[PDB]
Amino acid sequence: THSHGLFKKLGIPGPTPLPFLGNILSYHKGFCMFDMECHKKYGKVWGFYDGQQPVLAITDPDMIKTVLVKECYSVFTNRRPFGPVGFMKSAISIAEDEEWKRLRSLLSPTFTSGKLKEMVPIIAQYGDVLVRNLRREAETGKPVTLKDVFGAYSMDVITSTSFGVNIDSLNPFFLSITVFPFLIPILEVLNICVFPREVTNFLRKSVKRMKERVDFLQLMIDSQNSHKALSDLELVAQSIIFIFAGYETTSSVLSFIMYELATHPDVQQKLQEEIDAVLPNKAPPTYDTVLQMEYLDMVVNETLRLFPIAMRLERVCKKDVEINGMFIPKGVVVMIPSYALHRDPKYWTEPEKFLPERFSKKNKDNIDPYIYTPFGSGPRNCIGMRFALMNMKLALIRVLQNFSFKPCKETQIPLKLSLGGLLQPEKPVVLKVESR
Amino acid sequence: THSHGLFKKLGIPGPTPLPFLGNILSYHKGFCMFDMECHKKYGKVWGFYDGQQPVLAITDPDMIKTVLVKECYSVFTNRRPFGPVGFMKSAISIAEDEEWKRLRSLLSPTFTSGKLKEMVPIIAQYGDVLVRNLRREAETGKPVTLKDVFGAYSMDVITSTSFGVNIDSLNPFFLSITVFPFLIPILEVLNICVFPREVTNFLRKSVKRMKERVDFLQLMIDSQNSHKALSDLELVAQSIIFIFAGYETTSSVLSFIMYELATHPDVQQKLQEEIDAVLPNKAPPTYDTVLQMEYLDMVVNETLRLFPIAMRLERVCKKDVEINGMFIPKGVVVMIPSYALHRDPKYWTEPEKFLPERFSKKNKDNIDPYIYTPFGSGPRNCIGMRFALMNMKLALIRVLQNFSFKPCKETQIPLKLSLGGLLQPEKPVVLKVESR
Ligand SMILES: CC(C)(C)OC(=O)N[C@@H](CS[C@@H](Cc1cccc2ccccc12)C(=O)NCc1cccnc1)Cc1cccc2ccccc12
Ligand SMILES: CC(C)(C)OC(=O)N[C@@H](CS[C@@H](Cc1cccc2ccccc12)C(=O)NCc1cccnc1)Cc1cccc2ccccc12
Ligand code: HEM
Ligand code: HEM
Repeated sequence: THSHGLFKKLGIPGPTPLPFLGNILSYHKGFCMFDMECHKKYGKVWGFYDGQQPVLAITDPDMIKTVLVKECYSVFTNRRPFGPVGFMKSAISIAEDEEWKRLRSLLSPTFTSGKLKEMVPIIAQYGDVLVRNLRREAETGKPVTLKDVFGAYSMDVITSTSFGVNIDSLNPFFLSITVFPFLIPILEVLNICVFPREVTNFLRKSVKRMKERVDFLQLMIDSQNSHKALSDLELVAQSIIFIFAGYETTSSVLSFIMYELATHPDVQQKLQEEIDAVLPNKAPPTYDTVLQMEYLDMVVNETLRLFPIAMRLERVCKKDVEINGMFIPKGVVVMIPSYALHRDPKYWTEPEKFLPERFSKKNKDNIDPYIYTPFGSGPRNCIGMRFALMNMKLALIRVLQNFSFKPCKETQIPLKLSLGGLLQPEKPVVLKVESR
Repeated sequence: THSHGLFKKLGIPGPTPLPFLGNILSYHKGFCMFDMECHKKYGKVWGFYDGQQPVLAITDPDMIKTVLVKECYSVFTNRRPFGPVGFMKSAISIAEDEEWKRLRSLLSPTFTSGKLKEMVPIIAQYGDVLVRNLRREAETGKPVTLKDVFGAYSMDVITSTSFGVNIDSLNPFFLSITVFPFLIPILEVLNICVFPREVTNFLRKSVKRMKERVDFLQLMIDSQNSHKALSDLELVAQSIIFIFAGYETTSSVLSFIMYELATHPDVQQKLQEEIDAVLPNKAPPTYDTVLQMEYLDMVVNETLRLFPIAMRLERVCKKDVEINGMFIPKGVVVMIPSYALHRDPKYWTEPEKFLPERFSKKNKDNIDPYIYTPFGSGPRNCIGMRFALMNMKLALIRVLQNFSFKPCKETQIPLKLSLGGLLQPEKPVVLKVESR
C-alpha cells in the first residue's frame, strides 16, 4: 500500500484509504451515494483508491471535455480493464488503442441514420407482439412485471436486429478483483471467463449456422467485403456485446420510464395526447413520426437524468498529462460521476423531482452537455445511442397508444435504487395496466 | 519438480515425468488407455505424477482390499481433493476424516433395503411415463436418443425420490488444476465455484420451500430429530450430490445397456423372455420380482464391467504405511484402475466381448471382488449402489416389456468411448425402437 500516497502528494483531497482495500468499504451505499457524498465533501475534483488503483473524479465541464474529447486519442483512449475476458478482449467496448480504433471504424456505419431507418419497419413488428402480450396480462386483474415484458420485447428486438431470429419471447465476486486484480492474469490462464463457455459456444457456431439485409450480423458480414478486415470470431464477440446492451439497458430504462409515467399521471396524459396528434387513429409510428414527438423525447431525456444507467464514465490516463492546469500522472483512472452530476443541485433545480420541462426547447439550452451525459461523449461515446433511443421510443408509442399505467399496492413508491453494483431498482417495477 | 524423484527412489517403476506437467500429456488417450497401457508396460504396481502429485497404481487384490477396507479408517480415509468446492465441501462424497464419518453415519439409513422398498411403488410411475414418451418417438420412423429419454426418466426419478417434485421432463479447465493445484486456495477466496451460485441458490431456498415420507429430503429432515445433528445447508449440499449421481450415472449406464442389448439381439431376447416369465401379462414389476430376475442382473453386471463409469478408485494415504510388504509414504494418492482391471485378459477371457454368462451363478464365483468393483468397496463404496441397481432395473423391465431395439445407419458400431474426461460415448447412442 505504497501507492496510497499518490493523492496526498499531488495535494488532491479525498477519503483516507485503508491498507489493501483502498476506499472500497465505502461502496456499501453503492457507487452513487459514495460519489454524491464525495462530490459534496470535497468539490470539483477528488481522489480515492479501488484497492491500490488510484481514481480521480473530475466535475469541471472543460476538464471533462478535455478528457472525453480533446485528448481522447492521445491520452485517454481506453477504459479500466476488468478481466478475465478471454476471446472477448476483441469486443469493441473492451478493446484498446489501435485495435479499438480499428473496430470503432469498422462497426460505425452499422448505426447510421439510414441503417436505423431500414430497421424501423422491422422493429415495428414486436411492439405489436408487446401489446398483445400486454393485452392478456391486463384483460384480467393482475399486476404486470415490466422487466418481464420489456425484456421479452428487448430480446425480440435483439434476436431480429442482430441475427434475423424472429421469436416470441414467451417460448458477487467482482469485489475481489479490485483487491486482487493481480489475479486476473491468473484466471486468464485457467480459461475462467466472466461468461460461461456455453453461451458463447452456443453463438460461435450459431453465427455460422445462419448460414449462409438488415440485421447487425449481415451488416458486419457485408463489411468483410484503411485498416484490415473483420475476422470471424471478432464478429461473434461483437454480437455478444450488442446483445447485452440492447436487452438489459433498453428494458431497464423502459421500466424507469413506465414508473415515472405511472407516478406522474399528468406527464403520462400530456404524452398520450401527443402520440395521438402525430399518429391519429393509432397510426403506426415511423422513423420520422418518432423524431417528431418532442414531449416523448423530453420524457426519455429526463428519465436518463434520474437513472443514468452507466452511472460513471471512465478513461485510463495512458501517460503523464496536464489537462486544464492539473497534472495527472500515468496509470490513474479518470472518472466522471454521471449519476452525481445529474443529481447535482448546482446545475439542476429540484434534482430528485421528475420534471421533463427541463428539456423543453424553452429551457433545453441551460444544460451543459458535459454535465448531462447518459451516452458518454467524444470518440468513445455510446455507438448505440440513436438505435437505443429509437428502439425505446418505438415501444412507448405503441404501448401508450393502447394502455394506461397505475400504481398498485405492491408498487415501490418511492423507487429504491439497487444499493449494489448496477443501476437497477431494488424491488422490480410492478404497475396496474388498463386498456384505453 | 523436486517431487518427481519419489518413485525412482522407492524403486517403483513408471513413465518418466516431464517438469511441471508430470505425466499428464499421456491423458491424450484418456485415463483409461493410459492405465491399460501402464498395466501392460509395468505390471501389478506402477507410479506417475499428476503435475507434482505422485500417484501409485496397485492391482493386487490383497493390496486393494487392504487400502479399500482393512486400513480405510486409519490410513486411506479420503479421496483426492479437487476444489474449488465452496459450501459443498460439506457433501459426503467430498468430506473427509471425522466430518465424513459423521455424514456417512447420518445418511446411510436413507439407503436401506426397507426404504428402497418404499421407493419402488413410487419409482414405478415414471417408467410408465418413460414408455408413453417412447411410444410417441417410435410410432413413427424416427430414431431415438437414449440419453434424452433415459435422462428425462432419471431426472423424474430424482426430483421425486429427492424432493417429491413430480414433473414430466418434456416440460475443460480442470487440466490447469493439476498443473496449478496451488491455485485452488485462490479460487476459494474468489467465491469461484465449480457450480454456478444460481443452481445452488435455486435449491438453497427451494429446499425450505417444501415446505413445510418417502423422498430423500424427508428422510434427511427426519434424521435431524453418537454424533451431532445434520444442519440446514449440510442437507442442501447432500441433495445436490444425490442429484448428480442419480441423473447422469443412471441414464448413462442405461445407454450402455440398451446399446449392448441392441448390438447383441440374442441377449435381448433371452432377457425379454425372463421378464415375461416372472411378470406375465406385463405384470408391474415389484421390489421382489426385480431381485428375482437373474439374467437381468447378469446383463447389468456385465455392462458395468465394460463401462465402469468411475473408471478409477482413489484414496489419499494420510500417513506412512507398509501395506502388504510395500512402503507407501504419506501424501501419495493410491489409485485402483477399475476400467483396466475390468478389461485385463489375465482375469477375463475375451474381455472386450459382451458376455453376460460370466455372471451366471455357474461362473459368478471365478470373479475376484477386488478386480470387479463398479461401486467401490469397503466403508467408502457407493452409498447409492442398491438404489442405482433397482432404479435402472425398474427402467429396463418396463421398457423391454414393450419395445425392442435395433441398430440404425447412425448407430455408432463399435461404440467409441469418450477420449476425454468422463466415461461417456463419443457420438450419442441412437437406435431404432419398435413396439411389441
Ligand atoms: C464488474 C463491472 C461492473 C466493474 O464491469 C462489468 O461487469 N461490465 C461493464 C463492461 S463491458 C459489456 C457488458 C458485459 C457484462 C458481463 C460480462 C462481460 C464479459 C465480456 C464483455 C462484456 C461483458 C458492455 O459494454 N455491453 C454494452 C453496453 C452496456 C451498457 C450500456 N451501453 C452499452 C458494462 C458497462 C456499463 C456501463 C457503461 C459501459 C460502457 C462501455 C462498456 C461497458 C459498459
Ligand atoms: C474434475 C474431476 C473429473 C477430477 O472431478 C469431478 O469433476 N467430480 C467427481 C468428484 S464429486 C460429485 C460430482 C460433482 C461434479 C461437478 C462439480 C461438483 C462440485 C461439488 C461436488 C460434486 C461435484 C459426485 O460424487 N456425485 C455422485 C456420484 C457420481 C458418480 C458415481 N457415483 C456417485 C465425480 C466422481 C466420479 C466417479 C466416482 C466418484 C466417487 C465419489 C465421489 C465422486 C465421484
Ligand atoms: C438506454 C440505452 C443505453 C445507454 C443509456 C447507453 C450508455 C452508454 C454509455 C454511457 C457508454 C460509455 C460512453 C463513454 O464511455 O463515453 C456506452 C458505451 C457503449 N454502448 Fe451504450 N448505452 C445504451 C445502449 C446501447 C446499445 C443498444 C448498444 C447496441 C449496440 C450499445 C453499445 C455500446 C457500445 C458498443 C459502447 C462502447 C463504445 C466504444 O467503446 O467504442 N449501447 N453506452
Ligand atoms: C450406475 C450408477 C452408479 C455407479 C456405477 C456408482 C459408482 C460409484 C463409485 C465407484 C463410487 C466410489 C466408490 C469408492 O470410492 O470406493 C461411488 C461413490 C458414491 N456414490 Fe455412487 N455410483 C452410482 C450411482 C449413485 C447413486 C444413484 C447415488 C445416489 C445417492 C450415489 C451416491 C454416491 C455417493 C454419496 C458416493 C460417495 C460415498 C462416500 O464418499 O461415502 N451413487 N459411486
